[PDB]
Amino acid sequence: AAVELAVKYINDRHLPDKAIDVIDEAGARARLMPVSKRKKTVNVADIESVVARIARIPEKSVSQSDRDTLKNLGDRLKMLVFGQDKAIEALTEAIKMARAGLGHEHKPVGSFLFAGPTGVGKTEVTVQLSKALGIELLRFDMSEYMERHTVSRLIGAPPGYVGFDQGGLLTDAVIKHPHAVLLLDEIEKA
Amino acid sequence: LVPMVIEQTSRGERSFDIYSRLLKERVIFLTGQVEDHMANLIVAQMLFLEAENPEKDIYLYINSPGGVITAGMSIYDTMQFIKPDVSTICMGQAASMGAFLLTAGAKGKRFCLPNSRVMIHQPLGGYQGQATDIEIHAREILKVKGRMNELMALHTGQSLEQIERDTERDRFLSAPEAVEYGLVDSILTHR
Amino acid sequence: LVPMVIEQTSRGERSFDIYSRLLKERVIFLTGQVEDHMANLIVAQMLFLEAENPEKDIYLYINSPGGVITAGMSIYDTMQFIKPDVSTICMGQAASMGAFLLTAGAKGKRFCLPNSRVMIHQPLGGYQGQATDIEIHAREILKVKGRMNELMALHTGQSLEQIERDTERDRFLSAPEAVEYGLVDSILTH
Ligand SMILES: Nc1ncnc2c1ncn2[C@@H]1O[C@H](COP(=O)(O)OP(=O)(O)O)[C@@H](O)[C@H]1O
Repeated sequence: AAVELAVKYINDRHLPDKAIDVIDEAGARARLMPVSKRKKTVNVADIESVVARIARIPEKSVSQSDRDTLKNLGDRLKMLVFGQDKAIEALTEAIKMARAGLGHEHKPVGSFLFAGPTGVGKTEVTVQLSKALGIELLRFDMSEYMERHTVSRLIGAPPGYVGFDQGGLLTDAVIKHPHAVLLLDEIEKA
Repeated sequence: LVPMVIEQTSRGERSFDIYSRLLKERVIFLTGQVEDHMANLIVAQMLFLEAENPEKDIYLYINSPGGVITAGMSIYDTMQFIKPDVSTICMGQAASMGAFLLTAGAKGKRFCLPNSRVMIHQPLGGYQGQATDIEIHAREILKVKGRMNELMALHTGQSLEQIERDTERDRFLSAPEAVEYGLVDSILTHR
Repeated sequence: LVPMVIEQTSRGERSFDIYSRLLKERVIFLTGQVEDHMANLIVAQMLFLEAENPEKDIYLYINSPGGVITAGMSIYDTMQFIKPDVSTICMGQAASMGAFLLTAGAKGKRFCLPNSRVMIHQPLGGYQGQATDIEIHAREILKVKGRMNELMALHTGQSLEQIERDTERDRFLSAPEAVEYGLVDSILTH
């Protein structure tokens, strides 16, 4: 579980040293947290906590006991953002399969186009979803990216031009927060 | 002058004339005397709409006082050839040629305003010259008269003899009378 | 040459004609002898306004000296068929057909200027040819007069006997006298 979970939640470091850090870190916790004559065995639950801190996540996603939140995610969102139940249930179905082992091998967890009027909580459903899953929220205004030369800001400028030192707003955001929600509003104007 | 109307789009606003904006909504306008030039514009719009959506029905408003029969065939033939059904709405008045195009619409989609009129009469084409040439041209106009009566019978549903009697002399059919004669299903009041 | 007004919009500056800019404010102008092309133009504007806002009332000025009766019906039937209430502000000379459109306006929304002059007369048409042919056209014009007289009484509310009586001979009615006849609701206060 250490090598599998670390690869998904820790992409910066390489697998060999990464697995050693999480494995070694688990033993350190067993030295200080136990008061006296506690279980010496290191269960899977003890690994999920240390790996969560390394990824700065709230331990809900990596943990295998968060099913209760996903099972009632649809009902919870209705109380926060009521209305258009068909829109809320659709998100839970895609999120459930992604976390149930049925997610795409290389595609994102989910790609959706919230085509609807203004004031129907199209963006509110996204910000509240991040709070439920306990992941960072990323918001990009597509209105700014209207000119042909604006695309460079998202991916950065090539070598030999201004802005090369900057990695890129979109690339640095996803890299900094691998587990996060990405929101692109007014995509049609892009 | 033709007024301009703006339609909001994601990228930017687009300026289109009132006739072109309605054309985008499958609304053709047949106004004035029929002619080979104006008819060419009507058929061009029909063919363009067919490519856009061969399922959606076309709407052809008819407010013409009559014109040459030759140009009318181009509009009539085009309407039947294209798959989309053309809805003919009689605005103001419909002369012999206009009424022919009016009844030429698909069954169930032909309508007339409650105050519109529908006139039908035989062709007024005339020819002059030598007696030999007159005989040749005279025989041709009778064929067109008979052909128009046969086509009107198919759409209107009346017998060839009935159309001949009504078309022998000029006749003005009011909007309610048009439904009785069989040119349209009913008045355009509800949809 | 028609002027070219400028409009201030958030997206950018747009150039419109004086008539086209007024069309945005649901203001339609009518003038000159009624013609098939002229009538279809007014009809086209009405259809566009209905789709834009079926609730906002439309305004239609009338300064025409009269024209063909057949083409005028296309404007009348269109005004009744469309949901928006099309007010009628008679700003100048209003002949029989010109007056017919003024009466066709929505009840409680028709108006006229204090110095405006409106004259109504029976439909005038002529035809020549064979004896049988003139009889058909003669019967038709009488039918049109009945239809115009019948519809005029319905909108104005005056008895059919009075409508057909005065319409026989040429009649000229001022703006204040129009209120007595029921042709118009009331003049503009300011
Ligand atoms: N169905 C809704 N339920 C709750 N709040 C809503 C709803 N629709 C709009 N809002 C409110 O509207 C505001 C903007 O929401 P947002 O999602 O940004 O709107 P939009 O999707 O139109 O961009 C917030 O205060 C949000 O709570």
